[PDB]
Amino acid sequence: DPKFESKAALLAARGPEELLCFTERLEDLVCFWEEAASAGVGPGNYSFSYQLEDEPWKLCRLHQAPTAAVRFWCSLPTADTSSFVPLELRVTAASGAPRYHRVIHINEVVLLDAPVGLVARLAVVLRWLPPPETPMTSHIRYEVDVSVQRVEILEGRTECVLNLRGRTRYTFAVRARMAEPSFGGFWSAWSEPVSLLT
Amino acid sequence: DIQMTQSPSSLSASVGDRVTITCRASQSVSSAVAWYQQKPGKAPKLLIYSASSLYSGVPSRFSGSRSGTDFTLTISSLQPEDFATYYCQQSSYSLITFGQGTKVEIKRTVAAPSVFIFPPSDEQLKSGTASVVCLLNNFYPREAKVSWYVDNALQSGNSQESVTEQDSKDSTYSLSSTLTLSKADYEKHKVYACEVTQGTTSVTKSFNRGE
Amino acid sequence: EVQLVESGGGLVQPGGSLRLSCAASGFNLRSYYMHWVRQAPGKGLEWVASISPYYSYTYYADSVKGRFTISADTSKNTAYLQMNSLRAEDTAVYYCARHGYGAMDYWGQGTLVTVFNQIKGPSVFPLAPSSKSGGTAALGCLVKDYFPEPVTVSWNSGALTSGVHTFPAVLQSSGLYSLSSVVTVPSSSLGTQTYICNVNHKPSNTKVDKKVEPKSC
Ligand SMILES: *[C@@H]1O[C@H](CO)[C@@H](O)[C@H](O)[C@H]1NC(C)=O
Ligand SMILES: [Cl-]
Ligand SMILES: [Cl-]
Ligand SMILES: [Cl-]
Ligand SMILES: [Cl-]
Ligand SMILES: [Cl-]
Ligand SMILES: [N+]
Ligand code: NA
Ligand code: NA
Ligand code: NA
Ligand code: NA
Repeated sequence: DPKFESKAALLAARGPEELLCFTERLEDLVCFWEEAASAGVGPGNYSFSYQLEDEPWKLCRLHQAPTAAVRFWCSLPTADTSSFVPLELRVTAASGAPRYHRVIHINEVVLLDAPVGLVARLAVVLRWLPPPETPMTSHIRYEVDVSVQRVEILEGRTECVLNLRGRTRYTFAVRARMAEPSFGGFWSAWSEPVSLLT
Repeated sequence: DIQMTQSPSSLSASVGDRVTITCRASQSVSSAVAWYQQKPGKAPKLLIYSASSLYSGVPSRFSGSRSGTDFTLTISSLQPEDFATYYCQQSSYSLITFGQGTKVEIKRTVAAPSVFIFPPSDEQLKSGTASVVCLLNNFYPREAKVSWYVDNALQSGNSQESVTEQDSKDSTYSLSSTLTLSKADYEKHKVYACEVTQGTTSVTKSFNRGE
Repeated sequence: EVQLVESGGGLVQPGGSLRLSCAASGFNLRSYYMHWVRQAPGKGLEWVASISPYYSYTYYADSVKGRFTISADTSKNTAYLQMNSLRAEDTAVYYCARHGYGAMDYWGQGTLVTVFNQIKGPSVFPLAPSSKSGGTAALGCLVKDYFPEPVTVSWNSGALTSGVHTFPAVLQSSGLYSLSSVVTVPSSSLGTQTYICNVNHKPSNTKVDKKVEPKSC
């Protein structure tokens, strides 16, 4: 999906880890990493294994694709994407030498769609909607940008009352992320912007 | 090679006390730290995993916490069954390592030992070695300085100590100190003395070879 | 439901070999990481080896690499520790453990590996009471110069248990073990009641029974 690719690109631009995982709707998980292209290296030279809780360890079929380098990734079976439980991940070379090792909580690696329907009007009041098709909107926190000036919004709040200059065109944009403490993750893309000539 | 430095190596506390045990990693292990309880003669028991989650069946007085490479096990209100040895463990690397362990012992009132000194038997002297034994019976706390004097000369390097676990009835310790000499050295001196010191009190028990 | 049952531990020389077994029930052993952890007498826990699920990748502590081999037999649902080139540091209770919750959830009961190049039964000497003394007298048995551990000690064939302290063995500079067992008794019983320490050293198939009497002066 162009959505996974764009969200993966967003995460890959930030890291900080090499082995990156993100969920979109807390019922899914994709983990990926990037390395230099080696002529003899395909998914066969790596094993992706994981254990949830004390269940039998499982293997995940590795996929691969070029990038601007080579990206390996695995898409977890939905049955194994439960929240609030240790998901222990391992990537192991064919020799048995460990490559990556990470425990993650799915609820802590949320990457949402961007907010939609941004609108501004003169009272400058800024309003928007949460990412579409996203549960627990009451736990989504936001940040608006003015144009350079960043304003933080409390979770569940979808309005920002904004000092400015007269006869001025202001471009606004919003992005969203799951709010601590029960959830965490990464900033979405910025929303579609809007302009107001003050 | 990740080191798990556990502090303290032992402590004594009472039922109802709040007990804190610390484990510091020599490098980042993320949150991959577990805590185990072990009692004499038994396998370890998993108590906490991922630094702060309670294993099933573990009561809620046990909690864990992480700050950086610093890991803490807390028992909010110590219970009689909680006296044991606790171990931390990191499993973030394939080379798994454990802390050295923390023994949680029963605190009780101070108790002076009954001190007894035993000369070497005549049978042993026939072997060319002489063992002199000093017994400290049913005392508290465990720390004591036991020194050997031979004709008023302080001994060093030639004695070994052994100590029991806490008695299940009275929570006291008993301790043996064994001085090893050659027969030839034993027979050229007269006065043998074991001196036991705890806090502000010293007790010396002696004998004279012969008599 | 989940159980780990170990076996195979025993007395072995260096240049000998041992194979430890760890039979599992209530779960498929091939689907888990399995661990071996050992604990020397009186000391802490030390991880020894691990085997990975499905691929059977093996990982070892540095001190055992090239001498121990971990393996698994899926048919018998059992993991193994093969031990060669044994040393005195290898004497320990060895546990096997399953991997779960990022840790070791289920553990076997342990099996004891005792390394020795010589077997020596103990000499037993009296720790005699003073009949002339207060109302309480100490007496005992010094159990000297044996190898390997353990020695067991009872008094009056196990009829006397109150007041007995059998100390942990110490390793003397000679390389041999030594311990004492002591008991406190009423001074007035010294002339009438018999006190016999029963020392058993199963490695050397040696049993010593020693009556400890007040020292005639
Ligand atoms: C990857 O695996 C193939 C076998 O499928 C092997 O021929 C190749 O040498 C491996 N590559 C590396 C870098 O080990
Ligand atoms: Cl996480
Ligand atoms: Cl979304
Ligand atoms: Cl006891
Ligand atoms: Cl003898
Ligand atoms: Cl008699
Ligand atoms: N790793
Ligand atoms: Na004292
Ligand atoms: Na004791
Ligand atoms: Na077995
Ligand atoms: Na007697």
